[PDB]
Amino acid sequence: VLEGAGPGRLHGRLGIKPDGQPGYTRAPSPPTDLSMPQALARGGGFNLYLSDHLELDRTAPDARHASCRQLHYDLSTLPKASVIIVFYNEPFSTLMRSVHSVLNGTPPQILEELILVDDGSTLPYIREDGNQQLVEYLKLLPAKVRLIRNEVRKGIVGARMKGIRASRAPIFAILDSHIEVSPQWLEPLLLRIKEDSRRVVMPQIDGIDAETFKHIAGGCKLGFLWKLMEHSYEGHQTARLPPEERQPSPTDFQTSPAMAGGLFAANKAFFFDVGAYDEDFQFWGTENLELSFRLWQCGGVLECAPCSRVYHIFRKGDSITINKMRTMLWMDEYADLAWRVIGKPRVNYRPESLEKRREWRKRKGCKSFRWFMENVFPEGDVVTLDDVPYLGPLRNDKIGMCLDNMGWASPGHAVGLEYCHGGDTQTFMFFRKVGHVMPVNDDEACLQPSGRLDWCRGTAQFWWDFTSSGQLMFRETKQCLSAFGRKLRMVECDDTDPYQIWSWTAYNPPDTFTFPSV
Ligand SMILES: [Mn+2]
Ligand SMILES: [Mn+2]
Ligand SMILES: [Mn+2]
Repeated sequence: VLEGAGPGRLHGRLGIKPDGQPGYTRAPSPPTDLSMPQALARGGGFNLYLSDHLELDRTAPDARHASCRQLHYDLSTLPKASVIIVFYNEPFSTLMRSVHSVLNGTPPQILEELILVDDGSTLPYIREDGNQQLVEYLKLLPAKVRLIRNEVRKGIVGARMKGIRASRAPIFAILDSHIEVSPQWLEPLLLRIKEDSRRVVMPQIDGIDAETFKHIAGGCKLGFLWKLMEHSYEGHQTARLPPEERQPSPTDFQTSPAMAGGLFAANKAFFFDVGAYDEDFQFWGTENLELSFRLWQCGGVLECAPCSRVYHIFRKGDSITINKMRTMLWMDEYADLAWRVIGKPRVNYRPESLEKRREWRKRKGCKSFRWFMENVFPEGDVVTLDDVPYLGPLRNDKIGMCLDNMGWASPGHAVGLEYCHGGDTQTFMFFRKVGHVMPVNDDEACLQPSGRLDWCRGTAQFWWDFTSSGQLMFRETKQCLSAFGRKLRMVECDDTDPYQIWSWTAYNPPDTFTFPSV
């Protein structure tokens, strides 16, 4: 703690020079004649004119529910933590305001260090061979602020791993490079991990508008879509939770099948013991789901802490497919579904190093993905593959044509009727738990009686029954879909009408999933 430590400046007055002036020249108010789209382009998604005009010691509103402030933490018994902030070409104002925010709002007793990881930035203000603005300014901050560099941009996993391997505290908390904290953001995480070292605890994320920089209030539980990305519990999925967990208290810690932002705190030893990150994940993407799956299956738990809140400025290669293939290692027989949803790709997912993580999985004794679905994410639409009874073409023999979803990538999300070619654009799947008829390449798109695709919702407005006669019956209206006239229209159900009889391939996937060759 430097000179001037008090409430709102727990590490002292930051960024002040020997003569007493701040070490950072704040910009004047943004021009009155400033076009936002250009300003956002110049700022890489941020309003830099405004950010550069705001103070690094910026007050933020307490986003915590009032009840969170009725809690006490004994800082002498909590374990120290190491805050890690990775950044690639983060502008000075947002990076240092993130640092100031943490230092000002984190007691020195529980903050071992603050590690800034430069993941190969190229801006002149950061470079080793640049103008030295950043390094010079760090000299005006507590010595517990460190800077470490990657000479080449590694990506999410590589840069975080370097920061984690460099942290000395028993707990590390990973943040973003464009954040502001609510008060007492860290104390909840430390207390929860001290009581059980196997818990990875995520703060809840509020928002900072990228144009106005207004502070905005942010759920908790996250599922995943078969496109292999996290997705919040929809209304119909929280309705499947036990009644005690549907509407949880704001102070309650709540479990989550999946992580999103990448902001979390963990016991360093347990993190490495449970696999850390798969350091073959390239650039960015999906490392949060592989972590979430592996964590739960190998003895960990993932929790969200609503009394721990961080503001996040939301913005306005061939590695992405690889990252998904490697994540499918942890999905056992369900990878067949995931693999078909992302287009049956055949990439070089680096099989040699993935065998090693498979051998690691057994040696550790991790549980199965079926166990994960039945015990961690039983509210999902697909808990067993038996929940997807049809996958293939929806074909009307009478006219000799198939349902064509190629238009889901067109403004008019109209489903069509075309000669069958067997490609993915003519392949549909059925989720029986919700009656959804979707194309295999998007489980967020659902067939409507309008003959159009729209965003799936777990309601009666998307429920279809596939009858034993072959009819697609919209349950709400009890009408059936007909291909009469090469047009999609709803009609009275009548199993003698061949224009409303469809064939749909049953989905009987193998007991285990074999990876495609390279
Ligand atoms: Mn971010
Ligand atoms: Mn949704
Ligand atoms: Mn549409």
